[PDB]
Amino acid sequence: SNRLDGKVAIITGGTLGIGLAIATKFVEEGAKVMITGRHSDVGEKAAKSVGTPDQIQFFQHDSSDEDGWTKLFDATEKAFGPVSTLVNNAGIAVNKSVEETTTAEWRKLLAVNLDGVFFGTRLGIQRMKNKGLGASIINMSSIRGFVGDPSLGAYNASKGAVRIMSKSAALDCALKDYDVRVNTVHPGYIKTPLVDDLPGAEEAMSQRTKTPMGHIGEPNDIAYICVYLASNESKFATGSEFVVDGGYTAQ
Amino acid sequence: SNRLDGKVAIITGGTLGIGLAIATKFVEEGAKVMITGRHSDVGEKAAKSVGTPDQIQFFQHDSSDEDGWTKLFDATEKAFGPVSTLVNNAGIAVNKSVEETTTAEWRKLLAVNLDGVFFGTRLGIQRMKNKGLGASIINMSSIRGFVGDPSLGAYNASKGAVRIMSKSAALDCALKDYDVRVNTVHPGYIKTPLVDDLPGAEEAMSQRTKTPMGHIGEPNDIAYICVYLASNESKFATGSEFVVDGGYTAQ
Amino acid sequence: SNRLDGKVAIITGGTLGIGLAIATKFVEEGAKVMITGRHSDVGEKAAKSVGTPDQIQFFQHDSSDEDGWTKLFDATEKAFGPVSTLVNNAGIAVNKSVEETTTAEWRKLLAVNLDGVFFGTRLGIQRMKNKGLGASIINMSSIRGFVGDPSLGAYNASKGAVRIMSKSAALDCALKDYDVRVNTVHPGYIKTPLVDDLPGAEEAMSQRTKTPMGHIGEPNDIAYICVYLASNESKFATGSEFVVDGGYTAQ
Amino acid sequence: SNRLDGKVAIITGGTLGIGLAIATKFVEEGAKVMITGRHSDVGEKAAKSVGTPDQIQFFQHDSSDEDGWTKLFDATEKAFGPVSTLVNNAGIAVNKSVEETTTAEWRKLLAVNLDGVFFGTRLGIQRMKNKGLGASIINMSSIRGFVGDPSLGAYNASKGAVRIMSKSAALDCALKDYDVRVNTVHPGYIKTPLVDDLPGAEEAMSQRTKTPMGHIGEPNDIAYICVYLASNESKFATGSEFVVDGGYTAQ
Ligand SMILES: NC(=O)c1ccc[n+]([C@@H]2O[C@H](COP(=O)([O-])OP(=O)(O)OC[C@H]3O[C@@H](n4cnc5c(N)ncnc54)[C@H](OP(=O)(O)O)[C@@H]3O)[C@@H](O)[C@H]2O)c1
Ligand SMILES: NC(=O)c1ccc[n+]([C@@H]2O[C@H](COP(=O)([O-])OP(=O)(O)OC[C@H]3O[C@@H](n4cnc5c(N)ncnc54)[C@H](OP(=O)(O)O)[C@@H]3O)[C@@H](O)[C@H]2O)c1
Ligand SMILES: NC(=O)c1ccc[n+]([C@@H]2O[C@H](COP(=O)([O-])OP(=O)(O)OC[C@H]3O[C@@H](n4cnc5c(N)ncnc54)[C@H](OP(=O)(O)O)[C@@H]3O)[C@@H](O)[C@H]2O)c1
Ligand SMILES: NC(=O)c1ccc[n+]([C@@H]2O[C@H](COP(=O)([O-])OP(=O)(O)OC[C@H]3O[C@@H](n4cnc5c(N)ncnc54)[C@H](OP(=O)(O)O)[C@@H]3O)[C@@H](O)[C@H]2O)c1
Ligand SMILES: [Mg+2]
Ligand SMILES: [Mg+2]
Ligand SMILES: [Mg+2]
Ligand SMILES: [Mg+2]
Ligand SMILES: [Mg+2]
Ligand SMILES: [Mg+2]
Repeated sequence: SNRLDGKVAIITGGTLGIGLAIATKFVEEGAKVMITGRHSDVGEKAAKSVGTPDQIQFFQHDSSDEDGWTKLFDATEKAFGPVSTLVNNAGIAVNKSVEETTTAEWRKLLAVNLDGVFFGTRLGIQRMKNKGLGASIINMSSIRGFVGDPSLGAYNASKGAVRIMSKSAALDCALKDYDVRVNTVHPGYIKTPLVDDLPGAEEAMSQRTKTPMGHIGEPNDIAYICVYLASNESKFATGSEFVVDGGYTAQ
Repeated sequence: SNRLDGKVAIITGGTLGIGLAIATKFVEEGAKVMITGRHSDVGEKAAKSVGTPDQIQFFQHDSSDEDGWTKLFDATEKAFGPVSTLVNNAGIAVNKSVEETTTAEWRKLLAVNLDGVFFGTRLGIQRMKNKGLGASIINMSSIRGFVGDPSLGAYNASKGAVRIMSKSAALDCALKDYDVRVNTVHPGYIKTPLVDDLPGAEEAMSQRTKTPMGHIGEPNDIAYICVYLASNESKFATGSEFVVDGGYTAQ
Repeated sequence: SNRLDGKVAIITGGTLGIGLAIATKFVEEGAKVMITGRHSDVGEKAAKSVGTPDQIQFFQHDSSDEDGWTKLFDATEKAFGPVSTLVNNAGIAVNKSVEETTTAEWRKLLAVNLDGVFFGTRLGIQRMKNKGLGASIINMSSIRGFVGDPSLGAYNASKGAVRIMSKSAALDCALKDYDVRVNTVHPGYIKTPLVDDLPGAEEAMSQRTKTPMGHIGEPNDIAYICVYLASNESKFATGSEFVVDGGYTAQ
Repeated sequence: SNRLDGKVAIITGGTLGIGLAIATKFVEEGAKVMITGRHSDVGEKAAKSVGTPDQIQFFQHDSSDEDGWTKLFDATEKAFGPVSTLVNNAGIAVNKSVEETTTAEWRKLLAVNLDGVFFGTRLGIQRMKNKGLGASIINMSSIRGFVGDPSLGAYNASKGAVRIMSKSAALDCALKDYDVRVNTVHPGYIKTPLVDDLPGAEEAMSQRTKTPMGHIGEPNDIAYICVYLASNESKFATGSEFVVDGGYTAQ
């Protein structure tokens, strides 16, 4: 009930769905949280639904916006003190095969899913290192960082990139004794607001040829592995992939 | 502080080192625990050091002993009620290359590390399935289930076997709606009693070409990932590998 | 057309199906070959169908028979000179889940698929090392060395074991400059005699949720990757997995 | 000696080192080849060193140049007929950690290593599909598509991206019966011109803690696996990773 005592976390894309569940459990475990999203209506409502401004605040930011990343860390420091924990969770999908992906679609997806995670990881190392915070960078990296989907070409590229870039950062932080860990989390199919707006999506995802458990997960499934990775319980885990997917990748 | 409320766990090789830390944290999170080991002096002392017989007991058992597995589950049921959780942690190593492994060494190691995990996993599914327990089988499966060591030939064989056999069991339990999950845990180098009896072992393991963090882990590092996997927090995780290795396999 | 010039190969389970195709292409690329199998009627016919006794011979041997392995290498040396190449291809399956596998089934499958590959790999290193042969041990290791099948529990165990044991042997041979490489080959579904005797098997295997190419492979698909790995073309490849599966593991 | 009979191949970065060896072996196996590079002095010399214009030509092209990709395929078609084979081999490295990578460095590396491979793969599918060519796209994807290097942050990102994007493309081509395969090749350390210009690089790469064989590979090591993947010998291989690394990733 205080597994994140003293932690100060930034969670990108934290105003709905998976990111909001992470933020909710982080606050319940004692962390101070800054959540981001592009829309202030959603974000301010989300923060107030979780706790007081002494526990959680919202910062408007598109994770592809490099300059905004500096302002986000500045604001979080001023509200809560030194940032210890970063969850790079914001991401988008293009439902196109590699063959049918336009270059504009390619660049837009990579700006959020890859450039954004790079900007956050790079800045996080610079701001977290050598502060004795037990710092942890958690990069959201999908079953699509492991297995292809014929209709998710650019998404697959971005998730494979985050999977292995995170190992580079993990190693550099470990070898330099920075007291920063970097790991990736790989959700299978999760019942999100988006999933609920796509007719038939959940049923298709629950077929046993896709998810062997025969149903999809919920946002708290991803929140709990993120609590583990943000806490000092996982102080020896770095450079590794944590898969929570109902068996999807085991077959 | 009650993340394992109501759980009933068997932990093989639970009387020292990693297994004892798992048992200790399991009891602290509300589980009832039966620990095993071959030696009753060690085992009875270990159980009493953790809690009362209402919380934790010892059962003398070599995990290669197929008939003893039945007696172990029987005893645990009689002490604590239906078993929900099994940690197959007992294991041995032969420090021989494949080239230099005698067949007697091969069969002895496989009897503990592979037959034993098979016996426990098979029996666990039979006894746990369809009871609404949120059941979880946690198979200890090493960095040596991922990367070879020239001087651990039979050990590598056994850990690779446990890694993939566990996925078969995970899938069968998921597809049949048994309410049993099966996952593997892959420690890097951990400061155990054995490590402390080998002069120079810890220093060699801490070299950056081996463990990038520059130091080895502690038994509680493995206990905490086991708490996560035994708890209902991980109810969507099955068929997956959880690596806690200080960066060993990331490079 | 002489990619295996001067090589001397043992291929276990070489009298039908995949093993026979490997032997056929090996002979066509200039290797001398000893094929094994349990039945002399099949084996003598198979050898004569491929070439003369100066090119290929049959040796009756169950790969679980440890003492027979010595006799097999002796016979191959006497026929053809020093063995350079070993393909551990003999294997069996039990169509049982982990839950439903009897211990007799478990031990029988491991005797062929795991003990047998260990016996051949161990002996191969001892006999091949330090002879300047460009020696290569090719261990047949399945898509089931990567992904679980709920009805192939013991098979999954054996293939995971061969996958990682082979890396141990690869590393030891490389670090000791033995001039022996060890790699694994991982077929997807292949149209074998066995497949043709199971009604409906090929159609089930060709479903896109199983093999994305929509059809299964043929024995020559596995023969060609084995030629590459046995030849000096692959002199820098060791400790690695070579997957030929129509896309099975990519999704 | 005619394993690529009738094939028409584009090899990016084909004027030196690994790419030139691929082109050389491709021509020796009967393929017609268009090699690319940025510098015409190098490229025209390279082509003429391998064969006549009826066998091999050079096309000046930076693989980050999207519009040039169309012109490259057009020119290759006019010289040799329909393209069957694409090797995306051009790539660059920044020797910076994630922490120390400037955004300009990030974008420059991704433009070549990731955008370029995407442009070539996308165009290759569009131009190769449904032509009965036995088409094959071979994406060069490094040991750094598997394991991190603390000083290769952007490179790791790009190689992880190519690793998994290639599986998406493989699956789409297989499920749509396009007669196009897509696979990745993962060299370890190879003695290239670049390696020879870095004092001490080869010795560092040959340390057993890096390459267990105790020496690095040569360009023909990568050419031979590319011949296999471009030939119809590998007609059942798609969506998979082919590692040729002297044991680097096995430990
Ligand atoms: N027509 C179709 O076929 C189709 C298919 C799929 C989806 N959709 C549309 O997609 C909508 C949802 O898309 P969404 O991306 O907004 O999903 P979302 O579920 O809102 O995204 C999850 C979280 O990430 C945040 N986020 C998204 N992009 C971000 C960025 N660049 N930087 C930082 N945080 C970011 C979101 O807040 P913010 O959104 O406030 O930034 C939210 O907090 C649906 O409501 C629907 O209209 C349409
Ligand atoms: N001379 C050398 O070079 C060398 C090198 C390494 C180790 N050693 C010896 O190895 C000893 C430790 O070996 P160990 O295997 O007993 O280690 P351990 O550290 O005692 O094993 C960890 C846990 O597993 C249990 N366990 C071990 N084998 C088991 C089995 N078959 N079934 C169930 N539980 C099992 C152990 O209890 P139980 O042990 O009570 O069963 C303990 O609870 C050292 O004290 C030392 O004497 C010698
Ligand atoms: N009733 C059913 O539901 C069912 C289902 C599946 C299969 N089956 C039966 O299985 C038969 C085929 O089984 P099989 O294992 O003989 O397949 P196989 O296709 O003959 O095996 C492939 C190759 O491996 C060899 N081999 C097999 N076991 C070996 C061992 N222990 N050591 C060395 N080489 C070995 C085989 O020769 P040798 O066989 O001569 O040793 C052959 O050269 C079918 O003909 C059918 O009767 C029945
Ligand atoms: N000072 C230092 O510390 C340091 C360190 C490392 C390297 N270097 C410099 O790096 C030079 C080599 O770099 P390099 O990238 O030219 O290596 P390279 O060895 O020439 O590259 C391999 C192949 O890829 C081609 N290629 C490179 N970039 C390409 C692109 N964007 N599109 C298509 N093909 C491409 C190359 O031809 P083209 O090059 O003709 O395009 C060649 O065919 C050295 O000669 C040295 O001057 C300096
Ligand atoms: Mg939104
Ligand atoms: Mg799969
Ligand atoms: Mg002991
Ligand atoms: Mg037979
Ligand atoms: Mg150059
Ligand atoms: Mg490694």
